[PDB]
Amino acid sequence: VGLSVSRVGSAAQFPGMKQVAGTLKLELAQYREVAAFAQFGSDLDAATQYVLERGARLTEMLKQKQFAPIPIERQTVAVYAATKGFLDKVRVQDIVAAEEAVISQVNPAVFKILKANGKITPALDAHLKAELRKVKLPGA
Amino acid sequence: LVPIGRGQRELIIGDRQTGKTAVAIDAIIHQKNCNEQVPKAQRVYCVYVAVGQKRSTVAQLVKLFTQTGAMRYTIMVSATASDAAPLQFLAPYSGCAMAEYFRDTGKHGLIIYDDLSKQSVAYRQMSLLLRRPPGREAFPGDVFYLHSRLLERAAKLSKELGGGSLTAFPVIETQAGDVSAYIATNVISITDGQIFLETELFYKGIRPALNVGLSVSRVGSAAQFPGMKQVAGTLKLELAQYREVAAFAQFGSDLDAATQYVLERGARLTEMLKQKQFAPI
Amino acid sequence: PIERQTVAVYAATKGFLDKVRVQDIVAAEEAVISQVNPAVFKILKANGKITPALDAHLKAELRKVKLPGA
Amino acid sequence: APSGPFYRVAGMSYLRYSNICADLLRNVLKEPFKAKAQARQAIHFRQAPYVDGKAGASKVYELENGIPKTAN
Amino acid sequence: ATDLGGLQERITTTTKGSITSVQAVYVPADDLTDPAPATTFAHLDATTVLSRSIAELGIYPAVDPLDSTSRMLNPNVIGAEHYNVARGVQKVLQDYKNLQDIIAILGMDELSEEDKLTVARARKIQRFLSQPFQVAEVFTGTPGKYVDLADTISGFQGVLTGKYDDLPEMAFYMVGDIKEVKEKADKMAKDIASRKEADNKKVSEELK
Amino acid sequence: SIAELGIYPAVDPLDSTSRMLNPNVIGAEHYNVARGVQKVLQDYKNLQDIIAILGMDELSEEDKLTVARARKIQRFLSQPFQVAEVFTGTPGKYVDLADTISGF
Amino acid sequence: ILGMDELSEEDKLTVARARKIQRFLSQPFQVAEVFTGTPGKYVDLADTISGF
Amino acid sequence: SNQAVKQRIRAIKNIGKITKAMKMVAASKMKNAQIAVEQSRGLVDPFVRLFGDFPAVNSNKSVVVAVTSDKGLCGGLNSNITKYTRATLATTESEGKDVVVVSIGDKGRSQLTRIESQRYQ
Amino acid sequence: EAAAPAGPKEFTEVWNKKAPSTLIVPEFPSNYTAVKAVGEGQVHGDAFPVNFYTPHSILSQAQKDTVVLPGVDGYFGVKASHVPTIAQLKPGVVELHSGAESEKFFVSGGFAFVHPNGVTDICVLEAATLDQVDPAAVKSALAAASAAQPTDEFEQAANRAAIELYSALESAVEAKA
Amino acid sequence: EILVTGIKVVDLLAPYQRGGKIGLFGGAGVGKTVLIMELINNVAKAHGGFSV
Ligand SMILES: Nc1ncnc2c1ncn2[C@@H]1O[C@H](COP(=O)(O)OP(=O)(O)OP(=O)(O)O)[C@@H](O)[C@H]1O
Ligand SMILES: Nc1ncnc2c1ncn2[C@@H]1O[C@H](COP(=O)(O)OP(=O)(O)O)[C@@H](O)[C@H]1O
Ligand SMILES: [Mg+2]
Ligand SMILES: [Mg+2]
Repeated sequence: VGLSVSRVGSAAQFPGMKQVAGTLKLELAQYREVAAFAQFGSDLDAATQYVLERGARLTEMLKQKQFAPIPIERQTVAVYAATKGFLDKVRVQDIVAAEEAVISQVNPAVFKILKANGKITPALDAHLKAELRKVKLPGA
Repeated sequence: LVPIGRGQRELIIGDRQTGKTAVAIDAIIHQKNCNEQVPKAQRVYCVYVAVGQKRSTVAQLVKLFTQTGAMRYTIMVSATASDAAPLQFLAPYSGCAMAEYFRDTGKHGLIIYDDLSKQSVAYRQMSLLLRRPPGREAFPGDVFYLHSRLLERAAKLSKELGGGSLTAFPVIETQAGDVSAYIATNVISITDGQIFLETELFYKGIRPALNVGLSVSRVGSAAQFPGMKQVAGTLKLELAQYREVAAFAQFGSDLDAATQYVLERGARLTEMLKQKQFAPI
Repeated sequence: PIERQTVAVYAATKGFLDKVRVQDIVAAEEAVISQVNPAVFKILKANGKITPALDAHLKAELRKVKLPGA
Repeated sequence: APSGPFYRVAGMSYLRYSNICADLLRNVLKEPFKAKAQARQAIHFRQAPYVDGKAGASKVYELENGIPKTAN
Repeated sequence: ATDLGGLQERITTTTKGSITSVQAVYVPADDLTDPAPATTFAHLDATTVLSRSIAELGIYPAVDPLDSTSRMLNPNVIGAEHYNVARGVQKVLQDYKNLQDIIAILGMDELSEEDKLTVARARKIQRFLSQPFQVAEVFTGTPGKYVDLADTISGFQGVLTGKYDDLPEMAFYMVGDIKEVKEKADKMAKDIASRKEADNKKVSEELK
Repeated sequence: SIAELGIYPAVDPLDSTSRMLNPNVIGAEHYNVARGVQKVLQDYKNLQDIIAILGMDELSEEDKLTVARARKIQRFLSQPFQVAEVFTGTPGKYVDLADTISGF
Repeated sequence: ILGMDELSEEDKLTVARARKIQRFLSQPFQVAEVFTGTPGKYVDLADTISGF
Repeated sequence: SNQAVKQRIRAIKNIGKITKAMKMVAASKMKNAQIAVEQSRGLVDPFVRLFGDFPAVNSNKSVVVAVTSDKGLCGGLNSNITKYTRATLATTESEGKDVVVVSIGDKGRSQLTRIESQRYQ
Repeated sequence: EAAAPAGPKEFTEVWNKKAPSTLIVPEFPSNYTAVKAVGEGQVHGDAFPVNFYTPHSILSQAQKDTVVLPGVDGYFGVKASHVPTIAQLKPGVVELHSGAESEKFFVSGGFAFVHPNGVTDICVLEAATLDQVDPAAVKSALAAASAAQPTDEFEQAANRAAIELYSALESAVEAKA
Repeated sequence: EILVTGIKVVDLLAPYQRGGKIGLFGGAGVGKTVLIMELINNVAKAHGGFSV
């Protein structure tokens, strides 16, 4: 991400993705600094460890398998579940399963209104705050 | 560490003033030391090919081989620096043709092409003046074929063809340790082993400066002395342990008594392998 | 000019520009060049050498300088 | 053999007696405070007498409940 | 190579006379793998490689002791103790060169005791290999020093075994032999004990 | 560098690829074991810059485990060759696929 | 690494001065007033020399 | 050749972040430990207020404890108090007293046995 | 009687004749203390300075007018110009009064010095304030204490130190406001 | 046979041969003309034969 650029993408993407991808790019930017810094986790600050845990959560969120492209409305709610709360309990090894738990467990009625309205309206923001809580995360 | 068999091609590669000629001259002198103790079909007749050197160096070597006694088994082919570039191009092939008498008739040869890189330089000169188009480092295209057809004549012949052998010791000089050069990678891809000599170990008192890590032998222990095989494997593994423990030895405050054990044992073996020149054991 | 350069180096190397703050020497040496009598410049440029009279008179006139701040 | 208080005649130094009393006070604290007072109780070091300047036997300490109440 | 060889092969000692040839060899852009210096290297008995990194350290003549070689450095030619002290100086200097990156990064205070002993002895023999030249006294002012061979062999054997650990590093800088380092250390420890009262002026109010 | 450690065959595990490394063709357990081996070896490669300066005393036993696991894996990827019996005195070993899957 | 409140009082004065200089180097642009709304202002040279 | 410096740049560029991470780790540890030092500094006052402070006593048996570090990237700390120890072991010893040398920290047991091999215990 | 008048100043010259001059003289722990014992003053009337101390925390550096210390002979009370004492404190309650207000730290034991300049230095190891002790785990501790019969004198003294703290801690939570 | 030069590094680590070819490598002001002037001044006056 540090070297890949899209020099038209500033307001040339999905508006619902643009709501969350600014915070995604900013909190990954702060992870790309301290990531090479703190390989260790013996003696940390409370501030750099928060950035390192959010960045590791977003990194293991963003990967995906081959030959399976996701629709934009279904990866938007995964990035919405990762840049907001809802995922800070699975360590790193469950976020691939936690995202699939999100996509399988969230009511598929929000995908239709996200795909149709283009962005996350505040009513859909309230139902997306709500419906992401009643999923069964596999973090045991 | 890198044992050499009767019939293989062993490259002596290093920088300038590191001990390549000294290793080769010990190889020549030891043959006179052993030829007085073996029967007729076990003697080795050395051929030393001196390409591009001075006449002073070749005169110093002929004096050394006379004072040792090794001249009665050695031929000295020497196309020096004042000679024409065709003569320096042809001196390794003439020396190999002179040693192929001993190969083809059941005796054993030891051909030493000192400065095969100087042959490559003379061949590049002779080709660039013949208007042949240059390539990488202005060498011709067939400079691999040049050393390939020379070094493939070092062979261990079958029992049907007399059983004679020819052992090549080509000498390549690198520039500041850069073995990634054109002629160096050519002859490294041709020869079986490598006797790589480092300048940084040469001034650490490790003389002959054999880099034990990068020096290999693709014949290996198939042509080693047994007895030397019984202890030299232990020597190889312990020196590998001493190599990998290093870059932690700057901190002698931090004792461990398990890595310090292999450190002191490897340093014992390192000082064991040092040897004064012109006196082969 | 070269005489006003060697008078500056003689003022700074012989300890006379001691005690001066290091952001004040660029004014203090202008004070050395301006306030000192120009006869030592003319003598030093004429005979081209610090004579045993001139260093005696030169330390004497380098004592009578108003270096800024003191 | 010795003479004095009940710890000095039991072969106990004053530091061990006072640390024993401090550990017994730390043990009966409230759980917002006894968990914080668990931190100042752990002893973690190792000693080794050097009779020659190069070697010596070692004794480690990995105690969590405090100073040893039994004699060492 | 043949141009340079056909020139350089006429500069030899024959049986009827002798030519002692000293040749300066420029290296282009301070590069020794350039083909003209690298070809000149084969034609010489003695080599004296002068380094810019050593001249910028104030050491003069700026000879790289780990790159200047000779054929006379042989115990069957120059003697056993001369060869031993030369190889000991070279081993101390190579062991110091192997520590330059870890001295740069971690600092001097992180080394072992044998490491910060051999670094100190190497810094002493680095300054002690420098020498004021008799032809270089017109732009430096320090006089020149012709050292005997026995003087420098004994003077370096002393620094190798450790007879002069207490001496400062800068006492070895630009001295002739091992007497002059002691005289320089005495003169430079008078300088840290030289204090005068009232600066013995007597300049003002001379008599006529 | 893999052969410099003595590990033979010196196959660089984070440089050797295959088109057969899809999970569609070698199944899920072989694919997950291969990717897990490559993952812990990339982790050892990223931690080797710390443990070559410090020496494994600042990893708080959360990545001290993966360094020993990766060292066991790098040793276990070596194998005696039947054609290398004449170099080194060790008989060759032919390992079946289910056995190396279960071992790794 | 240490904190805001660690440094001196002249350090606090230079921090406040440079934080208000960095804002004073910002300037709204007259071409940007159609998609930002706020008008931009051409500053004269002696005006910015006096202001700084 | 041209990948030698390309890999050396990688090695020094990673050291230039390892040492900065270690600098921030040391800074956070110093921030966490300064509040414990300042709380522990008070109790030393009543004993030097009651028992005084007498370093140059004519003791017959003395025990010298040099409080050093364990890890050795401190940069001139454990070697400086070894200078103070050899300047202090050569101050009280003027009359034939018995001295025990004790060291806390691995960089003390690595350095006090260097100059003092027999009185270290 | 005073055959070696040592000190921080007297150590300096014996150091400087046998230390290298590049090494500056080490500082001494008396240089970091602003109040001593011998010099008269620092009481001024009714309110005298009390320095409550633990190894891990400083509990008071304030000025009080009475402090009630649980000495080994019994709970005594230090007023302003008290006699200089070095009083070993058995496990009990230290009360620091600055007026009508009192703070009651139950301590674990450790000395208390009243000095000839009227300063008071309480020096205990563990000093919990009274509302943060668990009043139910005292009896379950001292039942296992008094029910433990040891054989060695070491564990006997440790058990005696257990009972002498726990019985005093019973009497420290029972009838207190 | 050795050629004593009076220079410490030359006589110790790379001794010159009386009747041998000697090279002085280095580029652009490192001192290989001052070194050859010192070799002239030290060797040529204590030689006896002719110089070129
Ligand atoms: N094992 C050794 N022990 C001691 N000295 C050695 C040893 N090997 C080589 N030398 C010395 O190294 C010096 C350089 O000669 P060497 O035989 O190294 O030439 P080379 O490196 O083979 O070829 P070139 O001179 O072209 O670089 C010689 O003076 C020789 O005495
Ligand atoms: N022995 C020496 N002592 C002091 N300075 C030296 C010495 N050798 C060289 N230098 C410096 O090097 C400069 C020129 O070196 P030079 O001999 O001209 O090298 P080159 O001939 O390679 O250009 C001189 O001006 C001098 O300052
Ligand atoms: Mg050679
Ligand atoms: Mg010149």
